[PDB]
Amino acid sequence: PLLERLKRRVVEGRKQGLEADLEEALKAGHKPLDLINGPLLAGMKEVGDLFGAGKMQLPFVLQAAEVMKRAVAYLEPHMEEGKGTLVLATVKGDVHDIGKNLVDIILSNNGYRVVNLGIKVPIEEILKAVEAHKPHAVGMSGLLVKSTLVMKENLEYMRDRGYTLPVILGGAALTRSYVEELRAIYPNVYYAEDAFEGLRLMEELTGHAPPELTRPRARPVGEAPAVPRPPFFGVRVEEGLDLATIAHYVNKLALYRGQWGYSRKGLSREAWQALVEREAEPVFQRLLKEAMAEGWLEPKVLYGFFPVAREGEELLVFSPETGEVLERFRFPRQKGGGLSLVDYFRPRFAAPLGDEADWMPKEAFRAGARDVLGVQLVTMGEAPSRKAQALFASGAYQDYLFVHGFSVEMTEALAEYWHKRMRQMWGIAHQDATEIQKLFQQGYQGARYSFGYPACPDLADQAKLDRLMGFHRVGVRLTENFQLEPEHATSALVVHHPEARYFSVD
Amino acid sequence: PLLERLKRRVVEGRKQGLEADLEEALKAGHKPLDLINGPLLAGMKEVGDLFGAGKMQLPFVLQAAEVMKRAVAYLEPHMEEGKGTLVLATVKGDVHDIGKNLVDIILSNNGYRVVNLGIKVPIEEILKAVEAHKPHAVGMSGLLVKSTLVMKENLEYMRDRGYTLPVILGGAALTRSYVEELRAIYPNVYYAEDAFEGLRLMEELTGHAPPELTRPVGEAPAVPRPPFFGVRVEEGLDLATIAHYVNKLALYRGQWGYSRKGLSREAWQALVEREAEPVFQRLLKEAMAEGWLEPKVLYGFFPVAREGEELLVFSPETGEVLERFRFPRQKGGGLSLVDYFRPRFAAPLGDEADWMPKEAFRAGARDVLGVQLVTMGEAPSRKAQALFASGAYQDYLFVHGFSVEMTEALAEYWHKRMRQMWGIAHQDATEIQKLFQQGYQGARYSFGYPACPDLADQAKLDRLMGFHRVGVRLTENFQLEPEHATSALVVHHPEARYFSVD
Amino acid sequence: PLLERLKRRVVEGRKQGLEADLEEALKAGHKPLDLINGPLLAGMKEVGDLFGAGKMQLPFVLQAAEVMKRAVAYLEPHEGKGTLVLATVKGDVHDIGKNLVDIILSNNGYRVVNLGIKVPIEEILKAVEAHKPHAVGMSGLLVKSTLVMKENLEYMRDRGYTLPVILGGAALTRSYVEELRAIYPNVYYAEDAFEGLRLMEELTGHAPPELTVAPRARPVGEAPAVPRPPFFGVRVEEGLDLATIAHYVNKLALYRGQWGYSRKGLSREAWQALVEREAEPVFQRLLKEAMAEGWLEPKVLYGFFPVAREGEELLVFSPETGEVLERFRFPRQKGGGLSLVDYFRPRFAAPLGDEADWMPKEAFRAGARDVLGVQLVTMGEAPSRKAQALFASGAYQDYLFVHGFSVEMTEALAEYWHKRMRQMWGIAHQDATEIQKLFQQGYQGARYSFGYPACPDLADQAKLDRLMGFHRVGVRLTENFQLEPEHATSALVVHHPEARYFSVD
Repeated sequence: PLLERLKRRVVEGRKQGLEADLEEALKAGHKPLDLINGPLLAGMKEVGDLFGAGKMQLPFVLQAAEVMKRAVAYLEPHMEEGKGTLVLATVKGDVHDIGKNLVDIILSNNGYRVVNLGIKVPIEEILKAVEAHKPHAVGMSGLLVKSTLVMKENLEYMRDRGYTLPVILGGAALTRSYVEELRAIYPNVYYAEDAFEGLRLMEELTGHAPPELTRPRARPVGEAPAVPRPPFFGVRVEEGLDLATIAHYVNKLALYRGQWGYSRKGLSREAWQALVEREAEPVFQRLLKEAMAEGWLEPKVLYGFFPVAREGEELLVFSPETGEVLERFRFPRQKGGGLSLVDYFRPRFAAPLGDEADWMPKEAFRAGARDVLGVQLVTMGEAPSRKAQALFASGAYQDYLFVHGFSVEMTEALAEYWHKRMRQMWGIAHQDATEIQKLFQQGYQGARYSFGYPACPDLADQAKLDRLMGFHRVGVRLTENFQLEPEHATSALVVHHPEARYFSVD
Repeated sequence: PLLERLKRRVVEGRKQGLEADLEEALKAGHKPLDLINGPLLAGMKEVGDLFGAGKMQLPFVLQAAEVMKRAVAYLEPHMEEGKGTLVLATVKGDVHDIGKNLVDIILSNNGYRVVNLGIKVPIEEILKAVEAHKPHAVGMSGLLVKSTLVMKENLEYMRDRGYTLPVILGGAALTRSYVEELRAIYPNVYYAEDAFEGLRLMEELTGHAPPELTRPVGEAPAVPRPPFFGVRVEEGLDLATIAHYVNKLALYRGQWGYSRKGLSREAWQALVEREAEPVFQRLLKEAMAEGWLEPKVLYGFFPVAREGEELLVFSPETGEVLERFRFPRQKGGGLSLVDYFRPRFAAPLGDEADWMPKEAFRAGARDVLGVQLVTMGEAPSRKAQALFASGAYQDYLFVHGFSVEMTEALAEYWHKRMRQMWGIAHQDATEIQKLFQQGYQGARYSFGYPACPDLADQAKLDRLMGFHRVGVRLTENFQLEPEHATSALVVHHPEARYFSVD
Repeated sequence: PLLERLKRRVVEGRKQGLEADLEEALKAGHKPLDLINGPLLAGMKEVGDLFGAGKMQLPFVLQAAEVMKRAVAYLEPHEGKGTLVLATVKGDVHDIGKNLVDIILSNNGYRVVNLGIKVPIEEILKAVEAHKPHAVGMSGLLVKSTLVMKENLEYMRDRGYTLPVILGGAALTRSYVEELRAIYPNVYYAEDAFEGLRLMEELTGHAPPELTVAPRARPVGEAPAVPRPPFFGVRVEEGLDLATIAHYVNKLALYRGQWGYSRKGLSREAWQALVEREAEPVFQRLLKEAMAEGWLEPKVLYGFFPVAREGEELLVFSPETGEVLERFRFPRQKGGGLSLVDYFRPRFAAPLGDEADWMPKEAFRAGARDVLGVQLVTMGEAPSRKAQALFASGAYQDYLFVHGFSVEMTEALAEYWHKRMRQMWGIAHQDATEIQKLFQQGYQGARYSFGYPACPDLADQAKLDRLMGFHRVGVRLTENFQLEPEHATSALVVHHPEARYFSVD
């Protein structure tokens, strides 16, 4: 009756009057340990089952996790180990902790001890924690292909040093079949698609569940009608940036679905329209207002234009002062010799289309530059990472998810806004829509390409952009895996060519 | 009884019901002259004695001076001169009148006639006022060393033309011993440290007392890339943002003259919260609404290089050497400002050949120097002069000091902005109390500081930047007009710091 | 003899008959190169050794250099020891020291690239990259030129040069160049051309490394009057008599100082012989030739201004408006002795006699109580043009003679015009009857030229240029404030009867 109420309080996620009910339980015969192991955990189990069915959204799971967190905190003085220990780390060179920290929340509030070592953790630091704590498994996380090769190298090191403990790998670029191939290196390695697979693996490994998981041709790219003149050549900084203006360019469906994990599949269209207006849209307004007042988004842009030319399959970047070739980008071509990014750039020493010899930088034009490439790096600073880490540490799990996702999509909004500003500076903006819904058709002249996209997939090519721009100027650095630190930061090549578009290689 | 009340009204500084008491005094046998010379002056004397003891703050002295000002103004119709006449001037090329105008307030409200000629007054204009008014003394004021050499030249001129009347000198750079040496030129010359020494001298000279009183840098890890090369303007800055960067202890103690000497730490904490902090909030709010602070910035970055003991500034268009700064060295060949700059034609640290302006790099530029000039416009000078003219002496001191420290706050704020633009801000403090002194990469050196004391070097900065673009000019003594204005060199080098030559 | 005769012909310095002897040497076995490297150079080396001893005068060294010059010129129709880039520094007009280094090094076998006068460091180093020399040679007279040499070394070290730099100059000492090795390690001092030869021989690899109660002046009282000038302002005088100017030459300054005839290595009988035989005939020849051909062009810019002392400054007032145009600050002797300002009446001081009657009205009302004479004299660009023609054609002895003559005739013109200023001013009446007595300073007042101890700052010539307009007699100031052309000098002319020459130290 009371125990059913405490079990309901987890599932529905009802904070207010929890401490009154727990106080009544202990004086009516029940022990603090039996409340945690009995009704509070039983609710947390059914939260995970409802997520497996597709009946419960991810923000309500973290609201359920918060009730368990508060329930244990109030029961800590009165009590007078857990199911098992997990060492958990994002791999060397990798800055992304959202996937990992969701694994920390679900496993901790399902009873397991979780040692979270943080981001950019070398294998030596990981295995020092293995010997200190003596866990039932290690958990390794990483976003992109370079991080997956660090995971491989960590397994090579682990097999060589003589470890045989279970290793759980999670990652976007990582697939199930690739982890099966890594069992050539390290036999006791397992793939986890999400946190709840990580929970199943740990239950199977520790001995609380039976072993099942642990068992045509493209149209020709012509000449552009002109090469447009930029306002300047070089790279410049913009800092005075209005967050209310930036907020207008957010992909709200990418925020609400992609980052926060509200869903239309397990609900009706009436309940979707309700869920956005009731829950999601008020959080957006709250975070925007709070971010303006407190100042935990710090919008900055490093932007510029360089004289360029195609030579062969390479794009050459020339110095606007000296005309010396600073960098060479080689982009991949589609199979059967289709489209490449270099097809949008004019050949070196080619006959000018109009009056580009009047305004192209003198030495770069004499060295053969016949085109211009826009470059932008945008960031919201280290401040949103600092704010999210404070919310995580204090145990506000729902607000951690909300602030992380908001910070991701506000950085993308700043990239969208600045791309529009680059087009206006360019003189290619006059075919844009004034309103933002039409920009999600890609309704403008040219395109924006981030490194890691299909048409320019090598994240190493960010290093060339850093040498050209100087990422330090807006507080941004590259890791050993060429990811941007802090994570709320994204760079792009900006292409004027009217035929330019997104395309894949396969 | 009534005369004790009028004497109390000066000392405590009680305005309301003064006019009623003075009306009662004249119909009870007392003449208007004897009220001024008797009880009203007796209060003003004891105000000065309490200041000598360290028992009374400077704002309350000016509140006491206001009571005398109103008392004389109401007694002007009932009369149809004074203890003596003073001609008073800030010297040619000099813009600073706070020291002078405090001498005007104390001497005027101690009975003396004061002819205030204003700022930038040549000796010919001073001596025309001497012949018109026939004073007991001349008063000459000036801030820095170039102004003291104008004072010397004025004394040479005066001795040669055959004047022998007393000359009172005041100034920051002026010392007691230097004025004693100027008696080789002009025997009747006297030093005044403050207004009350000026009062003692005038009392002695006019015949109430006997005549004389007197008295190892390594390489930087990189050269950072600036946002641009050249100069830009920023206008319409947020005064509420600027207000956060004020040195409040420099305002409250340094400019306004509240003190912890003579009081307890309980009464200090009271005095700040009760009196000082409400004046700050009142002046800030009023300055925003009325618009008597006009925050403007002229700022820029230039390609530079060290050759010997000179810093060369190169054109970002042509690469021609525009200006050469020679900075002083510490005694026994210690630190100089040039030690923070890379040598001309020196081997690049990283990629500076790629982005440094082409001709300046070919002419040998290997480094970048930030420059800023900040101002609050002529508007605060105009506002202070209106408060002075109408007789609100306490509000004159408050608005002057506020205007000085808000200009310095704007310099502090913009230095932070220069660091953010330059890419060197990521070691800055989250709080503003840490920003005073170091707490950031590099340093800001204003002309007239110990590390670069020659005010002539501002002329080179004016030719580079164009000070006229934000309403600022240089005088014959190279001071910035209007006075609520300061320029600095901004140095990126992480080992940069404040130092003296001596 | 064979080849001892050609070696003798350089040393004793007999030009005419050389081509016959050189023709006889070839076809008796000897090659043209071996004659130059063997006996002709051997004589040129012993000429320099005799000059080091003090046994041979400098005119005979250049006569010996001429024999080598003609010997090589005749052997030109049918490389050397090393290359030298040679320049007088930016702002400096004096090339006699440099051009003597050019004569001795060229006739000792070395290639000399003479860049000329007022050469910036960028122009010097363009010649370094073109010719690829074994050393650079930098020349300059006065202290401002030595600071340009310092700045050139700073620039050179910074741009990454390490090739030997030889400095020569009057203001330069040996210890100062040792201190410049803090800036540029491979820098060397050369006292004369023969030290420059030794350095170059060592650098090029033809010699081993060795080089590589104070008495107090009387108080200045008031003058008996301020004399009235002919006018206030500035005027030009041209077409002066060179025969008249010739009378005022310091012959001992010409013969010893400029031409380099000497005693000490000779007796007093041989001195009296050497003046009468060699020196005095050259003076008469150059004077007569200068009159006929016209390669001295004597010109004067001269004037008088209302002045007054204020403090340690002399103020110059406008004779039209009475505005203070310029302020001159002169140095004082140690222990507060004499200064040039002590000869000028104080500003606003009580008139001595009738000066209020004739002093310009506004300048007197602004406080002018005294008058300052100013003169700038020149012999034109013509003597520089004449000397350069003698140098180019290879008449090295006549180059030295015409240079020295031109220097001392300009000083003579300054002496003559000072006398004329005294006559115009009304202070000439008690002048010296003879010119020997004029060297004892037997006249009223004194003449102070810029660079002398009483007014040493050459910057103060700029004030005089703004007043007078130096362009009126073809004269300009350089960035080092030297007068271009070099045969030109300015002076302040002081009426005061107690005025005299004094040093500061």
